[PDB]
Amino acid sequence: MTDRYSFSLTTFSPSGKLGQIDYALTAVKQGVTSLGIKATNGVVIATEKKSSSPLAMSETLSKVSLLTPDIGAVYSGMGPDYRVLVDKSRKVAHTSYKRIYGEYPPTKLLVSEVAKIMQEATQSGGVRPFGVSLLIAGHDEFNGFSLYQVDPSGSYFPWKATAIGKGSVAAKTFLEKRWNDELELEDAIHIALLTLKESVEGEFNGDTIELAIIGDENPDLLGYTGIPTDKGPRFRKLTSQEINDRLEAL
Amino acid sequence: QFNPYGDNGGTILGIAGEDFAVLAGDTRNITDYSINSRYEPKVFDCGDNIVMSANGFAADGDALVKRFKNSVKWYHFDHNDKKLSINSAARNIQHLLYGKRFFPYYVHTII
Amino acid sequence: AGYDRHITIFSPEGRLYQVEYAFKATNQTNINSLAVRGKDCTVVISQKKVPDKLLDPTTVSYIFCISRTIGMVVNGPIPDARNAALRAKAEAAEFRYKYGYDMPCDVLAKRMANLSQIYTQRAYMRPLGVILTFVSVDEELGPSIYKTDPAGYYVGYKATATGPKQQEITTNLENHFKKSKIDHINEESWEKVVEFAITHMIDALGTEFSKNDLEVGVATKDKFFTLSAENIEERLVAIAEQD
Amino acid sequence: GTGYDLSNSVFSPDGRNFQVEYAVKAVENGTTSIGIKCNDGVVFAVEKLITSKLLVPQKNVKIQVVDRHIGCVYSGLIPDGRHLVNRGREEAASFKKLYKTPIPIPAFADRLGQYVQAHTLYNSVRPFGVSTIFGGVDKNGAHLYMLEPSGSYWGYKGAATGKGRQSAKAELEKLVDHHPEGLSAREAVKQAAKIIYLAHEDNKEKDFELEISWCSLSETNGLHKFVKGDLLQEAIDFAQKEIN
Amino acid sequence: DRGVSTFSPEGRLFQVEYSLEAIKLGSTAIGIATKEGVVLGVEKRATSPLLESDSIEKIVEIDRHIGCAMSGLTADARSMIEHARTAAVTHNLYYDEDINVESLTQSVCDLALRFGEGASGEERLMSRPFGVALLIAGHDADDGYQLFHAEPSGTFYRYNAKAIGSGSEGAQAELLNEWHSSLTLKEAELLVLKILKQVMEEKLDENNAQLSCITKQDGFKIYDNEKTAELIKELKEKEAAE
Amino acid sequence: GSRRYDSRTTIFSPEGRLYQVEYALESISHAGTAIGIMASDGIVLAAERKVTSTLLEQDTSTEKLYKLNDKIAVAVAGLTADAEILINTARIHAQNYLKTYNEDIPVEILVRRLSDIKQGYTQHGGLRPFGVSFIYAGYDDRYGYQLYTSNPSGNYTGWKAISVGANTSAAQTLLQMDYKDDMKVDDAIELALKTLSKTTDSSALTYDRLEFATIRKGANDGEVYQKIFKPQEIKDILVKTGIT
Amino acid sequence: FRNNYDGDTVTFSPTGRLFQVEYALEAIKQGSVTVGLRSNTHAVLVALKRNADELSSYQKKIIKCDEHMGLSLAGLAPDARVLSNYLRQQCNYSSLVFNRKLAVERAGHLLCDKAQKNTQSYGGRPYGVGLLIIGYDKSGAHLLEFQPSGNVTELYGTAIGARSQGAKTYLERTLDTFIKIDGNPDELIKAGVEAISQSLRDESLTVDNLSIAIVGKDTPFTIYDGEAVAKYI
Amino acid sequence: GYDRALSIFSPDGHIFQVEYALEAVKRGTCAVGVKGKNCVVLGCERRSTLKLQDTRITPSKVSKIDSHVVLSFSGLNADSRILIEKARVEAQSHRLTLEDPVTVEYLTRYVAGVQQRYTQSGGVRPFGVSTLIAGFDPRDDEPKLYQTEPSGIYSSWSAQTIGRNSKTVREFLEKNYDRKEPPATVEECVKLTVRSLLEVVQTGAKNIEITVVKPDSDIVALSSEEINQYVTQIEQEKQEQ
Amino acid sequence: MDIILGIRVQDSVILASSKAVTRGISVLKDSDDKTRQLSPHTLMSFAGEAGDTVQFAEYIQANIQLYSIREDYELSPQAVSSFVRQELAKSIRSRRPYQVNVLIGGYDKKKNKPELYQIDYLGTKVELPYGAHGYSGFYTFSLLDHHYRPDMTTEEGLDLLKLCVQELEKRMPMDFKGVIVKIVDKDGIRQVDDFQAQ
Repeated sequence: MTDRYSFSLTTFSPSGKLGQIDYALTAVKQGVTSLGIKATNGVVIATEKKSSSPLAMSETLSKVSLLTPDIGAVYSGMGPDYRVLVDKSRKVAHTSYKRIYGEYPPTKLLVSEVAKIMQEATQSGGVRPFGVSLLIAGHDEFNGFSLYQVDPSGSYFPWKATAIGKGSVAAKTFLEKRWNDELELEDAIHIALLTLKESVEGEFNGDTIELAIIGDENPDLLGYTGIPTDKGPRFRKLTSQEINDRLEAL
Repeated sequence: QFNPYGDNGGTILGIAGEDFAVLAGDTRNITDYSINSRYEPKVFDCGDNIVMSANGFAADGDALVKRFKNSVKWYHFDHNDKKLSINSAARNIQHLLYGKRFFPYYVHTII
Repeated sequence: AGYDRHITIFSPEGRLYQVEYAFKATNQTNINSLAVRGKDCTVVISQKKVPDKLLDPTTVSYIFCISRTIGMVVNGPIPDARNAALRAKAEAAEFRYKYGYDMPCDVLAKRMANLSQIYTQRAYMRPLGVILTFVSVDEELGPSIYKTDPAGYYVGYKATATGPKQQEITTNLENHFKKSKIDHINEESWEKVVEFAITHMIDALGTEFSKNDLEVGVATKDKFFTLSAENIEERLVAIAEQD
Repeated sequence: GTGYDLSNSVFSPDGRNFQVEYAVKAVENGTTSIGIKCNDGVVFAVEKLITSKLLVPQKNVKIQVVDRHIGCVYSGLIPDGRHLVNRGREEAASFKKLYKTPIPIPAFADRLGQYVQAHTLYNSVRPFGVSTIFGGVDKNGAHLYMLEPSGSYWGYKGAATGKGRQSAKAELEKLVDHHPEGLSAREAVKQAAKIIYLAHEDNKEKDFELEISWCSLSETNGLHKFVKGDLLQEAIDFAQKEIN
Repeated sequence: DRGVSTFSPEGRLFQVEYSLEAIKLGSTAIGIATKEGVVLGVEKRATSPLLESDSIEKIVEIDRHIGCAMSGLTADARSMIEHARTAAVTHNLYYDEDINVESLTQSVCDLALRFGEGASGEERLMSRPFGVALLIAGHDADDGYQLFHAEPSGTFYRYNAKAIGSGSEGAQAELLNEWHSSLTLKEAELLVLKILKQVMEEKLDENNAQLSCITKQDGFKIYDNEKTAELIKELKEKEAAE
Repeated sequence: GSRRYDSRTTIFSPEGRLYQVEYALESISHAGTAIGIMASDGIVLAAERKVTSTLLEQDTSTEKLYKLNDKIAVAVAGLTADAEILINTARIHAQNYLKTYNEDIPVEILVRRLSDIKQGYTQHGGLRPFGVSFIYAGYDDRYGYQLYTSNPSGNYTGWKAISVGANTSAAQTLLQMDYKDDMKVDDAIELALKTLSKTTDSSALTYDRLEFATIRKGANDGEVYQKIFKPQEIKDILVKTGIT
Repeated sequence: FRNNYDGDTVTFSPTGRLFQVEYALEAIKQGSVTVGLRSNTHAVLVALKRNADELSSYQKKIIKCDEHMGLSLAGLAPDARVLSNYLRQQCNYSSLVFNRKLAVERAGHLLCDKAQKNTQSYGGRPYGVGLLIIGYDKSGAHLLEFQPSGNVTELYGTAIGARSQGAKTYLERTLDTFIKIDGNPDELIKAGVEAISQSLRDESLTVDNLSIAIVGKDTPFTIYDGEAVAKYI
Repeated sequence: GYDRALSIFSPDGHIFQVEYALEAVKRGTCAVGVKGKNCVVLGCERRSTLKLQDTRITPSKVSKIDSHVVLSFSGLNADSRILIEKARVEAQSHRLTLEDPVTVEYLTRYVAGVQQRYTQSGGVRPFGVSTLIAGFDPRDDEPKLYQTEPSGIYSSWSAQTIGRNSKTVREFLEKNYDRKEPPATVEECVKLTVRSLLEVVQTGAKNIEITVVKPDSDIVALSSEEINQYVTQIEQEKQEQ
Repeated sequence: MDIILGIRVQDSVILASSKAVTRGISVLKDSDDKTRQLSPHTLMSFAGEAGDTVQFAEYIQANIQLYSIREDYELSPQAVSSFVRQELAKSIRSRRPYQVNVLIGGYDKKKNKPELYQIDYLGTKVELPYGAHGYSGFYTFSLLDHHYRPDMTTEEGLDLLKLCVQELEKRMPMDFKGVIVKIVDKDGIRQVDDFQAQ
């Protein structure tokens, strides 16, 4: 017994490449297309619910996850790797921030915390890098709205809009045409549904699509009243109905 | 509160002659005002022509004699059956006793 | 270089061969299993094959009672099956002690899937060559079917199948639900839901079953239990008086 | 490629663990041992190859007791079998300490099962080179078990492993068919003695010693005891008569 | 690769055997035991004329009654000498007596096999065996004058005379003929000087060679260059005599 | 066992080179070029952003220029994630020193400590080295304006002008050509931009592909000020220097 | 084949063999010959000591474990020191805790289990020494043969080392004779010396070459070397 | 955690990791040390692969372990710091317990001990560094000069050199250093040092640095001019013939 | 307790420390130097628990000397005092705290100004024109509150200390066997060998 793998499984090759990171990025490239667009008053993250069986319930699998009431995350690549990262990201938001400052971390710092976890899986003994790229969308009082991409290497960069996975190349190109610095949240959702349609082969509706937003505070989603400073979460996942309504105006 | 120590009474005596040595001791073992045994040996032959008695708290006395007897056994194992000299036996017992400096063998020992 | 197929590290294609070969181990037993949801119950059927005459057939099982409420059926070798069973039981007992309520089927599934994901990432731990189908009538979600694999993947099912002839059973069940337009078996008694599961098990596999060819576990409100040979025989008599 | 059989916890492309299968080859090479479940107990018997006249007869005991009600016998790497019984004894003592009652046989079976399966999970450990036949009498009847290097085990009516496992299994199968009502503890000892002698024909070059033990509710009070003296010779003769 | 405590098909330990090859490349060391004392002699073997020869320390004191000579990877011997010196002094503290030469040697040899990447026996934290052989020579009241050959294998032999290093096989064959049970201390001193001269690549003088002895009376003493020079002069004269 | 899969990251080549260090340096030679130039009245840090898009947010972006202290800043070439690990430990070390001595950490002490951490991964642990090269720009009341550089080997040196990452050979030749000891910050700002503009692998040198920082002792104060240039500020200085 | 499966003890061969164990067993066959034999009152160890040079000593082969137990070695001497020292502690523990002399059969079980742990774990190596344990306990005289594989067998007589088959064949023939040498130590030792000399080839057993040990009814485990074995040559 | 045996024996009886650690020393810049009658002098060559350095702040080749002892080296710069630091700590620890500064032999013996330890410990590679340790024992005027290497072997030299082309400069010193009459002046000691370096450095006024250690903590490093003056005088000795 | 006095004048810091070491009934030594030189321009005096007093001082000395060699630089009196304070602040919450009170007198070569720091065993640091530890301060602070000026010369400071020692010799119960006086200025640390009758 005992983990005797105390040495790195990712090492530098003669060419300077880090093999396992490259291959993790290859695993991301095979994954289903996910995207993110930043508007003036919100951010939208969307992906396709690739149901692996019609007998399976696609609702019981959320590719878009809430990290903090103001921060959401979506991915492309290995599902199980994403799920455990979400659990770790939710916890690190508390342990490394909320339990110290009494407030949730700003988007950039939580992204930096996630990036650190993924970086260590690149260097630590007896592990492989995470086979996922993440798109984290959030809001904080002093930075406004932001969108970040986190790669298997642990490197992260901010975006106005971007797509990852299968048809990222084609999707990024389409986003470059449609994006401007004056987009309203609804316009970004519209562009998000357009960009995602080119990536979807089969059925394209509110049950095959998973979409969430980082917009205004939702006092109806808070669960309580009586504290004026608490106005609800900014993260909201759109219902199957809410998607279909916008698909008629496609 | 629990007291780890007791007193089993008794008395031991050692006199060295020119070519001999005696180690005596009464066979009485007591607790407070009761006699535990009228015959409980206190002076022991530890081999290598060495006699030893650790009088006071019998449980500590027995434990020390037992550990020294075992020290003589291992002295033969480690040094090609060499005889443990009386001066070497004494110094060995010092380390056995000072080993429990902060939880002492409550005994007066004579070899 | 060529050791990317020995431990759980990425291949140049971004694949994990050890996880893929662990998937191959799940079919070693040549056993097919299916799970369906009733109106207020969940039923698991699994093929029971006892080749050796020297075996005690009462000890041959791939269905496990994890908790009072949760049951689990395994596809794969029995040593890995019992490894996953004991862990699930230990996790189920601990959850109840710490959080004051019975662990839900989907949560145990996620917990076991997370554990399986760790063997997918860590080099010294091998994946378990098993597929775990968890069933219960959850106090919040009702009848539940949640299935985990060596990849660490898990999801909820309206109904599911696992084994060598999984696809034949899957399409059979698919076609019924396309027809019925509902996501469950519209039946009040579990006895008929078991009968349904056995019926479509026969149709898809094209094979007749005796009382000792099958293995049934039923999940109901506040209890999961397994059927005896005679409980199954009674079920086999009822399906015979229809065909 | 290849090399899937060099490390313990590695899956081969066909989902197999070759190191475990290699451990089985060490078992198959070993002496033959059996287990017979009777109407109120279990009987264990093993072949003991007499390498030379220098081996002190009746001294080199192979069958081992766990607790006071379980008997264990194995074929293959003897030191590995002892290691498993040593663990089994710790495992049984741990159960009794917490639950007061002596460990049930199915409970004890899984305890060995999980421990053997554990040695197929890491490349830092080697799989067990033994197949172990074990069992006894508990709260609700008698139980017989056989444990493979893979960690796999089942309940058995009759069990056999080692050199002459096929000859044994064939004889065990006849008994199951001809006795649907169940063999008696007395009869199982005789029958075990015969099966060993018959299964010895797969090793007939070397002379052997017979060793029998049993755990019966009526005959031994549900405690594991070795078959000795008159009852041993009676069984030895029963076999030596039906070998001709 | 392959484990550091792996067995060869012949039943030998690879690392231990390869360690013996490292000693074969070491500078020559000769020990001769007599009823008058044990003599230890080494080849300094300076790698350059600019190297101050007296800084070469290949004969060391373990205790007043025990000294040793080294051959092979001399840097590996430092922790062995440290262990030996401690074991000698520690025994004296516990028993108010001198440690037996055989017991000291056994304690040094106990370290030898304490190597591996995780050998299930204790906590052998050492990546490789020692690359040095030792000639432990001393005196005790029980067994008189003694000479021991400690190897990285863990095994130690008691020799009347022993040569280790580059010119060991030739020097040992010489000791075979030259040694007898009635040799005097002076006869042994000259005999070490003679055989060293034969196996040394350089012409033996009081700078590239060092003598030492252990006697019951004065204990272990390293001969200063002036004392050795005269013994070399005495040796040359007795050789030229016939 | 596990030995089979061990790369042995901390071993010497037959030539006496450290494989992983050499390969980590090869990795950095592809990363965006970073330049540091030290003048008489301050220091200039300049870095070329490797890989950009129209949709890349540059305002909220920082991938090469990081603030360690109020007096010390770094330029990064290589793995951004690896760099942030080392940056954080460096930021902690600076605060430990300030808490201990009630004085700001001298530039070399901080640089040496980071270089020692890098050296660690080179000699022991069996882990890969950090694929990062730092250019330290700092000031203390002992040596004044200081410019250091560190690489995966754990070796650090002081410079008047230096470059790390891509095209260092071409950049160093151009720097050694136009550098003068009596230079001013504004001259150095220009030199830094000119050198990058000639070593760039891209078409033109635009503001969106640059990070800029200066460490000056603003005459109208008496204290050291760190200025990490904003996108608009980079756009301005890019026009003024005659690059538009 | 073999080369791919003999790297460590943790690896089985395709045939189910442990080559590292088998290689450790080969170190015994290279070792000097030693013989064990017993009656009903005594147990005797006769060992041939091996020397390097004619200037070296003949390395000891017999180790005392307790007043009633001891063993002879064949193979790696340091490994014999390790195992004998472990056995010394187990005999010692039995006395101090239970006031009970350690049964020879139990001593064999303990040596078996300790050797086994070095045959299943990574990083470790099998012990490279064979052992012949003799002892007089509560059930009379005993003789055990220990193999690094973990296999311990109780025998009337046996031999391990180089050419050991000669002595083993003799004892297998002399069985009915020596088993009855009760109450006569000198005759049992002579029977052991006649056994060991059936494995000679190079030389003849001399005074500083022969090593004999004995334990029994009223005989504590005592080793005889040199002058003390002259009356047996 | 990581304890993989990196330094191990080969079939021929070599430890390749220690052997290759010496190759790293052969790569390192040349370092030389000569002892006079009343001083020791340490000389080090400076590389020229890149020239635009800040000489004030760039770590110098000769390091002070204590006020009376100095250490120069050849090989990996990063590795040398770890040895220097450990030596500097032991220097103070010795003063704290013995109430007397280290002897040059003792300090050398310690550095060599650390180096040796890394040749038979798990999960570590040997130091790719050889050192020259020079100075004066407390209250002593007899010059001391020692050399260490990756293996952990150490010894004292009248004159020694390590690093690239140490083969060439050693030859010079072997046929230019007389033990009968060691450089009886600080000046003629520095001259013999510069002369030995010029055999390899190939015209390097800024490529040669000199440090002079005298008894009683008297250590001083020469400036470019002071050294350049020696070079000028030496180049004349050749041309005047 | 032992007498530990410190006074900062115009260009120097002067430390006065009692020479007596008393254990129970006997005065074991009358020539004890209760000070250590941490660096050429920094001096630290100490008083407190028998063993802890010297052990802590030598420990601090070793660390500053190690820093001096590593950096080839002398830490400012402030930096040294901050290091000493943190060491005592750690100590107070440990298993067995250092019961040592210190005065740190150093000349800052950068500022060209003398500095005097008073730190107790708790880690309470304060900078003062004049400082004392133990019962000494009870007689001396009012004296120095009266006769102290910041422009006083080193000679004026030595006359001022003489006035303090005289008061401590009159009103204090313990015979502290006089004091050893040391001056810390731009030229380092020197000892006034003539204070027995200055």
